[PDB]
Amino acid sequence: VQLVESGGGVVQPGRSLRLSCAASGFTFRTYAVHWVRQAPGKGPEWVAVISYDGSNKYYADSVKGRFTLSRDTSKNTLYLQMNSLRAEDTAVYYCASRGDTVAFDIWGQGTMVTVSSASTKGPSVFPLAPSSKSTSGGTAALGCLVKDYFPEPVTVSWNSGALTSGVHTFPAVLQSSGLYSLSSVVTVPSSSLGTQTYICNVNHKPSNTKVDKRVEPKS
Amino acid sequence: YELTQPPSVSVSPGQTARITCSGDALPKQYTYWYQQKPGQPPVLVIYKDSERPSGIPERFSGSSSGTTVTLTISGVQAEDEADYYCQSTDSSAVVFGGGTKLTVGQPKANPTVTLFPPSSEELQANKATLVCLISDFYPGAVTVAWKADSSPVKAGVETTTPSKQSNNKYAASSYLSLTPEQWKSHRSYSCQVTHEGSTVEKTVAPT
Amino acid sequence: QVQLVESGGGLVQAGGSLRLACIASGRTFHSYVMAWFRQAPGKEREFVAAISWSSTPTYYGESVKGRFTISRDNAKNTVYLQMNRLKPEDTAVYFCAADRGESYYYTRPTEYEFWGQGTQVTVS
Amino acid sequence: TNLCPFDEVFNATRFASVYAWNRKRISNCVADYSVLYNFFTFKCYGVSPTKLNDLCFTNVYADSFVIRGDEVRQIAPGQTGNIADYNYKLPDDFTGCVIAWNSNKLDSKVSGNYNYLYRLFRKSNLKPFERDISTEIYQAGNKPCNGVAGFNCYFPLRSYSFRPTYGVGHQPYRVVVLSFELLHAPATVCGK
Repeated sequence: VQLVESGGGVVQPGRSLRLSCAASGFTFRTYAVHWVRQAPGKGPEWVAVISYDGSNKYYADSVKGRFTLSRDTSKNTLYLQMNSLRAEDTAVYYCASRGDTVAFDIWGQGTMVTVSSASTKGPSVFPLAPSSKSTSGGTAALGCLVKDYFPEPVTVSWNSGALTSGVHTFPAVLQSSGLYSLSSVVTVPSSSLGTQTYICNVNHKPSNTKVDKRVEPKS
Repeated sequence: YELTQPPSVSVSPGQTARITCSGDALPKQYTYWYQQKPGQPPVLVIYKDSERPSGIPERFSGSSSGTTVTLTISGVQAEDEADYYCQSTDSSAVVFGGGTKLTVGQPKANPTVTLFPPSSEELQANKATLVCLISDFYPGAVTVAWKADSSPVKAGVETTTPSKQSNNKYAASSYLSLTPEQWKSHRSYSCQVTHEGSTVEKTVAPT
Repeated sequence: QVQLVESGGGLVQAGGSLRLACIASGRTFHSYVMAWFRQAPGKEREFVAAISWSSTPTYYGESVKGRFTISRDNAKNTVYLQMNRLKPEDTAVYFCAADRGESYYYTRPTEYEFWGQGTQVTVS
Repeated sequence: TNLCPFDEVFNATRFASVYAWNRKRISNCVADYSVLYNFFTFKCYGVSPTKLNDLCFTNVYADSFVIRGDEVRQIAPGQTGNIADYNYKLPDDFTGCVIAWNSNKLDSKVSGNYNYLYRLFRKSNLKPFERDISTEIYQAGNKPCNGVAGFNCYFPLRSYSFRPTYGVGHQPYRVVVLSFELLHAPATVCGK
């Protein structure tokens, strides 16, 4: 049994979206159909179900009067009209068939719906001033904070590609503002802080922002 | 109504993995378990507490004891590494647990923690971000707590999921947003990272 | 479930006679086609005789035709097999059988749902 | 001098599912019972085959469907089971004959012939000669299903999935049940 979801993507709050599930390998005209979602970091949540003919539909209080489930047995496709989407609706939506043994039977791979709004914005770039990493090792960690940008990704290098050893660029955090931040750190000999210059090179092409930040050993 | 399962379990290859799921309605409700690998839909691996779908390896089993059900994988294989979700229902007018990451390769390693204060230029911009960078930990699960002086602070904290590094250990980062006035009015702030029941703390102070 | 018990078997001299009887459980004996099969060692169950509900089609295996008479007494839940002019080749276990249906293929064991355990007839 | 349409029933290229069993009404015709009734499962009830050519009936009903081999024993009066209780029930005083033959060369596919269906769940037993083609979601619990395939709410029909590699107990068998009715009315179906 094959369940291919589609129609998942970005959508701003208050807007609408229409998902589609394309069933194959069984008489989709006799079975009942499900919609299930799972928000990031959360547990499973049943959304809606439809009968064999599309006559009877049942929803969940979290989506009642805001979602609508329908089907087209000629096209063997299942629909979920999502009107007035909030940020709580950001989840991986699965469609599901009807097969048990004595209710879940088969799940699709799932499409992801992201309810956001944030607009393109170049990063602010701040120094992460050198700090003792391993005292016994004689190393320091220094870096750049690449703050408040959208969308991902950003590219970071050090010293225009001349400094590659000991670099760790961390995955970005998504803040509640809808903007991303990341950090890139290099571990270097502490003795080098007065003599070698360290510059992070940040490129955020969606905003045409390309900046270089010198990270001095100072507060 | 909620089902509770641990966020993470690790086992070595060949050992028996156990994942529990607890809930007040489990005594007279059946439980179900799903496996989910990256990029894929969930797959049913146990139903009705202890029955196994016919295509699932027989090393998967399930058991019930009152308000806790357990998914057991005997002789665990590398391919069993996945997220596992328990599922049931409430006892009135469907619920999933929060998921357990099961990791199935090297010695345990405590996190290296580096905490950075806000820069002068960010303070000039009327902002302040503390940056707690957490690296080289294994297994790949940590919790982060922040403190303003000795007091817990929860507002303004954003923490990433852990991500695997090229050395098969893990990294994460946590950011605390403050006003410049908050930053300057405390003697210090701290980031405390708990891994495998042991805590690593770093502290910074205004200049 | 109908139970069937044969009696009247045992040892008899060639040219002699035996009346096998078979009694059924139940109060719907009239609804059953009743049959006799036999099995000599090393052979399959061979059809001997059958009698329809009314008694009115009777059937016989080739090798017993003329020598054996099947009859039924519905008041006694009993089918009888009168075996005359017995030959050594008649030595076998004789099985009572019953079915609601009368088969076109009345010689097939698979057309009879209910079977007795059988009784030995030996002709010397 | 119309001839009874028995060829159309036995030699049909496609048979019906047992839950939606087909019936052909046969009346006002001459039938060669003896010539058409001579590896076939053949059981008659309440009437003898060698006597059908001498009897006239009001109507002769020809029921045809497909089950698996282990279920042919249920197509009989006073039988219980999924087929007898939920698909095709014969009365206790049934007057007629049942015919069945192995159709593994016709109704079984390599990839599985899921076209033939049977009813698995039903609230009560079928009355004699009852045909239930309803496919409403069966309620096995307390909560109303409302056409939702879920826990204690299952679809009442399943597939036989006839594959040639199955055993004889799971191979398809085409069944033809001939009912011989003699009420008032005139007797028109006479054997010859």
